[PDB]
Amino acid sequence: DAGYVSQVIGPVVDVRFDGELPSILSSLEVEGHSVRLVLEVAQHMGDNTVRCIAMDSTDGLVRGQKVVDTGSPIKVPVGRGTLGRIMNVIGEPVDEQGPIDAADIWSIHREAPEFTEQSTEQEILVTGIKVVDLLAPYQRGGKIGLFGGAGVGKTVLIMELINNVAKAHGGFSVFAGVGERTREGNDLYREMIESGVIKLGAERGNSKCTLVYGQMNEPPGARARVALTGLTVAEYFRDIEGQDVLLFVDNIFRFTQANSEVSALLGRIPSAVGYQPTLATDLGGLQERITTTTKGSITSVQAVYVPADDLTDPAPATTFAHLDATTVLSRSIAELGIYPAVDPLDSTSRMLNPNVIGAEHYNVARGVQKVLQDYKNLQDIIAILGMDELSEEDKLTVARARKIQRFLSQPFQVAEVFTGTPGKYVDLADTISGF
Amino acid sequence: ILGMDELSEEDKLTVARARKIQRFLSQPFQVAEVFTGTPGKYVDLADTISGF
Amino acid sequence: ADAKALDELRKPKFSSKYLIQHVSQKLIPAVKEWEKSYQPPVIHLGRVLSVGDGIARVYGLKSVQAGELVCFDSGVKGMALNLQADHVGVVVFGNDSVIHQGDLVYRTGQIVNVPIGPGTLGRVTDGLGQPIDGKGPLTNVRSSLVEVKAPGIIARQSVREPLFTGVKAVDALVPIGRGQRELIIGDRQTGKTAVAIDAIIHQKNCNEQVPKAQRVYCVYVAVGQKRSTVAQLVKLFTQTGAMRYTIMVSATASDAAPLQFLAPYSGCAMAEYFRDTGKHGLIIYDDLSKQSVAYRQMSLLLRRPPGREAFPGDVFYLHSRLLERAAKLSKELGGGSLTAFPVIETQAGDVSAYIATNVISITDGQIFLETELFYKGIRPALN
Amino acid sequence: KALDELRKPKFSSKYLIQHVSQKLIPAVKEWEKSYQPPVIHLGRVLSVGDGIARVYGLKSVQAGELVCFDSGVKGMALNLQADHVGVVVFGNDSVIHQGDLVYRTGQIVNVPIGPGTLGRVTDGLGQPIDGKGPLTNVRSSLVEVKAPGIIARQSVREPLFTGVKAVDALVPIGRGQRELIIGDRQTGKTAVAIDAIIHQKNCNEQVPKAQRVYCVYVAVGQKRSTVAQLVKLFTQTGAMRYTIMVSATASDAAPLQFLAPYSGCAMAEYFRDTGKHGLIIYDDLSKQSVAYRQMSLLLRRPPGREAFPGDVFYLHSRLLERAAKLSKELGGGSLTAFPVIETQAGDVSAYIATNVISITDGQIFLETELFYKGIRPALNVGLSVSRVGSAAQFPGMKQVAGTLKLELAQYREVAAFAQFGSDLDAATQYVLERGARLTEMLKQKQFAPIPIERQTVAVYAATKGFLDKVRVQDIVAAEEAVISQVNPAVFKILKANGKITPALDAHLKAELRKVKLPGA
Amino acid sequence: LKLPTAPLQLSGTSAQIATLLWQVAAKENQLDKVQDELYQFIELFKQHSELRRLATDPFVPTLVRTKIISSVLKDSGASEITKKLFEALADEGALSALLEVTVNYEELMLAHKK
Amino acid sequence: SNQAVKQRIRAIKNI
Ligand SMILES: Nc1ncnc2c1ncn2[C@@H]1O[C@H](COP(=O)(O)OP(=O)(O)OP(=O)(O)O)[C@@H](O)[C@H]1O
Ligand SMILES: Nc1ncnc2c1ncn2[C@@H]1O[C@H](COP(=O)(O)OP(=O)(O)OP(=O)(O)O)[C@@H](O)[C@H]1O
Ligand SMILES: Nc1ncnc2c1ncn2[C@@H]1O[C@H](COP(=O)(O)OP(=O)(O)O)[C@@H](O)[C@H]1O
Ligand SMILES: [Mg+2]
Ligand SMILES: [Mg+2]
Ligand SMILES: [Mg+2]
Repeated sequence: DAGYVSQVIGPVVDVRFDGELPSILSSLEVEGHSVRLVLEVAQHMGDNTVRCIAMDSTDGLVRGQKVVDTGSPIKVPVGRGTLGRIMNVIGEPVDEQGPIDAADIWSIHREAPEFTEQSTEQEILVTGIKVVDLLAPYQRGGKIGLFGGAGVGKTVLIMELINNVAKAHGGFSVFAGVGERTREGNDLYREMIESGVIKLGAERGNSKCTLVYGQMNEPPGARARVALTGLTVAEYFRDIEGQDVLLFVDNIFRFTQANSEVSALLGRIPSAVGYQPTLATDLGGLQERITTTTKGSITSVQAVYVPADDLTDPAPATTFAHLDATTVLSRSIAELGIYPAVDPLDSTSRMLNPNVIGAEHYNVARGVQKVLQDYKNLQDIIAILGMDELSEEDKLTVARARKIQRFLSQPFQVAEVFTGTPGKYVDLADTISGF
Repeated sequence: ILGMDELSEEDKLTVARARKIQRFLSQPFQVAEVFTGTPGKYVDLADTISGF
Repeated sequence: ADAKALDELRKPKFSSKYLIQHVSQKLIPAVKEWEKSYQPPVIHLGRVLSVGDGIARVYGLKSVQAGELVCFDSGVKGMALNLQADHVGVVVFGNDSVIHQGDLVYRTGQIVNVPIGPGTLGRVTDGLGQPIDGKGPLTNVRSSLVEVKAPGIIARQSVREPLFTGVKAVDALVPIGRGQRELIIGDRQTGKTAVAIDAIIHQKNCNEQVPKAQRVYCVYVAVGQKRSTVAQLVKLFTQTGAMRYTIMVSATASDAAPLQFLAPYSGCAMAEYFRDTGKHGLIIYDDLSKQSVAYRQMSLLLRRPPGREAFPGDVFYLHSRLLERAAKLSKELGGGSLTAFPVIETQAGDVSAYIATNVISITDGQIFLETELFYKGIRPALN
Repeated sequence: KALDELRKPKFSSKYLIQHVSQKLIPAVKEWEKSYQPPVIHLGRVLSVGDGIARVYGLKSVQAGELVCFDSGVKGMALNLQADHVGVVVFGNDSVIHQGDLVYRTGQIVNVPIGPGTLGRVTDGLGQPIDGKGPLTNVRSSLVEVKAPGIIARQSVREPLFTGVKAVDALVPIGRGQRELIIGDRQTGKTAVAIDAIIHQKNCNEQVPKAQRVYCVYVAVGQKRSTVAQLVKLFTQTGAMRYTIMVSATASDAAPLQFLAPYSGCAMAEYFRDTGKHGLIIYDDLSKQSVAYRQMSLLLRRPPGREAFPGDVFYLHSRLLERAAKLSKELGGGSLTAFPVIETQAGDVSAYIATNVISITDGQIFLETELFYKGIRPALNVGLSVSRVGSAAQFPGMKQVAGTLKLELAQYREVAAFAQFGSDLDAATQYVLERGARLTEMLKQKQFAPIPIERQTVAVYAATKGFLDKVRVQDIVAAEEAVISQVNPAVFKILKANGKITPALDAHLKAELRKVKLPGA
Repeated sequence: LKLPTAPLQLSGTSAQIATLLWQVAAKENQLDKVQDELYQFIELFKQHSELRRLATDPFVPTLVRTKIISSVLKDSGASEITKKLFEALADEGALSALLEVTVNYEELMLAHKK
Repeated sequence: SNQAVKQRIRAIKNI
């Protein structure tokens, strides 16, 4: 009934099943291991042998170690009983508050809903950030991307998003920390303890967010599926209990990176710049489950790492197509000290049509984009002359765009711990009139 | 692109001094005199420290 | 071990028989005692040798044609791409998580078919012709191949008739003929989909003003997009009323990569019904540069030898045999036409890239959409 | 023909002859008298070469288990294939023959940790190479431990002082974070790391025993002469009594340069796990990645970008995430990591450089075009960030440091116009001169780290405009004259009081008036 | 140990078994006994189809492929070499390597027979 | 590095 380990190459284990092989994406428990080792079946090799990826470190696996089949994929606890907990990739508690209560134990792998259960309701989400509320307005129910390199302000932007919309929201929310630092995962956990979003002890049921953590130390089998774990925890709230959820994914780049780290050991010959051949298909199979259906809604905020500020790299370039609103951050505006470092001539939305926000918001946003593009087209002259030969025609455009550049910046409440300035919440009519 | 007629006095001083110390790093070698003609120069450490 | 010493073993050279006549009367009960740990050996059927990442290797299937729909016993379709001496490398139209080592594969006798005709007009099918819009099966329609040959030199005539995009910059500066391949190339978020939508909406607005044979029937092939984006597109093409004339073949990002590969061929095979029968067609392959990545995925998992940017050698052949189907037929062939608008996304304006070089070599002219003019107020950003 | 199905032998293995030899050889009637070599805890070498041994047998070996060859040289069972085991070799492979016996040890790779490693210079496996005897007061811990999770950590509040002015003011470092030192060759990376270790020796005598930071220097891939210069320097300064020196050098085998930072991190985790604080410096983490690339390419693992394997992100991430500030229920200890990365002509778009930039918290990005402009330590201020911010900056240094950042930010955006000396503005020339004095302020000699109180006094000297009369060519002497001509009674109370108190800002407003300056 | 030297050297991985089969038969002086049994096996694969299914069909389990050959060769007066040869090939599925492990045995046999 | 040259080309091209 069991199979046995035949081959261990890093995070990729080949398990040889004497008859009745497990299905692909099925989960397998290694009996005899010290820690709970879980392998997910990646492919069938053809000689009564599946090739798996491991959800923990394989240091200590013996060939011939028995492996039991679970007959299903990785099943995680979902429901109200996870609200206010920290979950593993395989649904184990890592918050040391005891076991997790269970409405059900849902498997982490599904299909995107169908084409028929799509809700075509483009409706705005007000954030409290002037450049977000102005030039790239967010959708309630649609996927949001925070593109940037390392150190430009993605996690601080997603923290201001968390305390701006997930603080005051009707339904629950899920923070899926996919392959990020353990330090900032702890800082977010403690900040959500201290502001009451996660309550400990017997007030646990009134908490309104579930943490799922798959951080950088964990081997890429775990980092590749902790996003699907967090998405399953959100999908229980969207489908069964029928409500509006938010799915804050921190660095969805690490999901594709985690697939790329194991893909060469899966027998796949390498694609372009360092990634797997099935990059776009894995990214689409994850991303297409995050939709507002006829049942509920999942308003996802996806941080995306952009390697060395190169948006032409395919792992940030493919995930521009699965989004409704992109908030591209830049090192160049961060060199000016302006925060949030959102590029106003690269951040788009489908909510920037005049049929969804009105002509006053669309025309103010397009006027801001026009004066900023005029300024970027005059910087090549004013870096060699210095604003003396434009003769008060295109000089006022520079002295209005240089004011709009400063006024797009905004102090964040989550950045008061860094810099001694209080945080702001700018209402939508207020920033529209001010711009 | 703009030539030396664009720099300030403090910059067109260091252009001249740096072009001078570029040439002063050159030295005729004793083993290169077979194809250059100029005899070789052993330059002492005190000589080059004082000269620069 | 060599060959000359190995064919001489077919002639029997034993000349002693104290093993043959002992085990020949022992073999058949010894093989009958494990008769239930067997699978019956397949010749014309196929048993899945090994499956993984959307690729099944299939032992057997002795008489499959190359490019033929095979059908796994779990109901999942397949396509025998490369036939090898020991196995068949089939690509799986759908999730390979239902396929196991040992499942039976049955060939269907058919190279890949999509339903073409008047009954597919106004529907939203996926990349195989199966409708996803949820309004019943395809009636008033017939099967046809996705891989028909392009019409030759002598079957075409000169592109003398204009196809009005309804866009001022495209109609004045870079005008389109009624059988022309015109690439819409640009960055992301520069309005390529918008130019294609404007073409389709204007074709609808002019179908109510032309006498039934100057009518243009559109096809929007959405390869690798979101499902919600395609739902917005169906919402807009129904609120304009364009869906009396447009077909949508949509293989989205969650569909398996052979479906995203085969969706431009399915859309063009449905659009060639109007070209073959005297009407006029219009097709927009939206993100042909995602069909390219799906084809690269299937070719790298089938261990085809990669070229530059890991695309296989036949990636120019891939887009060229699709785009040369957009013709203007001669009057002996009905005089119909089909004009294509492939959409290629560049990255930071890098038009020197490999797939962009391919489709620029194939098509009859670009519509560049620069991201600098798109924020300089100029929308459409026609460079 | 019915014989053509068996024409080409379909071979499912490469070492088939070593299995048919296991059954044909005991078929000799002479040779059943226990005449069979065993395979459970022993293994024959199949093929040696380039520091890899393919070993037949070892049916009970674990992945990553330390095995031993009968020649004496150890190894690590890394690939566990269906028939053989790929054993990387912890020494020279020249002493390992085809057919030698490999003994498994039952152990994953171990290092001696404890207080007995302080003062000693070890290699990448813990053997001391200094020649003062073996390691005595140590116990053997694992080298590949799991990094501590979300509950095991806490926030980084307390600061770690480097003694370098451009990184205690602009890029401040807290006990528990990981700060990358990235630059080109010969720019200041080993110099900044050495100044950090020497300043930890300077701070360890003025604090109680719960605040002492015991450094660990990991030198991967350098010469032994460089390590001898550094051990001579850490003995001359006196910092050896707090420092462990782990040196897998360039002649050492590629698995030793691979496993040296895990060795040094496991040695530093002893001080982290016992409530004390550590400072691990993985010098040239890029050379660890090069050694791992060699070790994986010779194991026939498929290469990727720059021929690096897939798991080279995991290689550095599972090492750097072991630098944590532990919670109060685990002793509250910390570990600060300083990975050093060498880039090629300032290219941070390289593979390993992007990996360890995305892994770590900050980066101290040093440039060779500012190194030769006299600005040494060559910190590119515009790109050097620290993502703990001012949470673990010294208050008092924090009170001038944000303005220091702001004024250098203004000086950087007023630059690339200073070729127009005729352009007399007086609205830009003040900040163009003030930024020059601030740039001249953050210059520092190497091997002499200044304490934090003298640093914040000397930045309070320049952010207020007390040095505005002084010419830009002698502020490096003006700062020494300011530090040596103010009272030695203020630094004692700014070290204790922890911020510029209002009973100190008006005292030392006026104490910086009775100092005389080299500038007129 | 001490195995007698082959009269000629040959190639790899199929002529290595035939060099091993000769070296283990010359220690027992059954050289024409096990050469004749290999010739019987080549005709045996032409006689049956259910025995050439144990060399080519990739879906037979390793337990089935090793229990048929054991139960077929538990008797019949076959040598202890050749019974340990066919069990050692059927474990690895190298029964299709018989057709050229017998060929390199003849060229080894026509060398000390000169 | 390869992005420096293509941007520097546009810099010199507008100069
Ligand atoms: N001519 C136009 N006038 C005003 N707005 C436009 C115009 N064209 C496009 N837009 C706006 O720009 C946004 C992007 O347009 P579109 O979706 O056509 O680009 P795209 O090339 O499909 O980008 P991607 O391929 O990344 O989705 C849309 O939200 C649309 O509202
Ligand atoms: N702040 C400084 N002041 C004066 N000299 C310095 C300073 N920093 C570095 N140097 C000198 O510059 C040289 C730089 O060597 P460094 O220690 O930077 O090597 P590295 O860049 O860390 O690595 P590598 O040895 O590969 O170059 C050394 O000779 C050092 O003495
Ligand atoms: N609103 C803000 N105010 C001040 N600093 C900010 C702000 N947003 C980002 N930053 C700075 O940007 C840096 C990167 O922050 P973070 O988002 O954690 O990194 P990443 O963008 O790589 O995830 C931090 O050091 C922080 O100081
Ligand atoms: Mg982050
Ligand atoms: Mg598009
Ligand atoms: Mg150095």
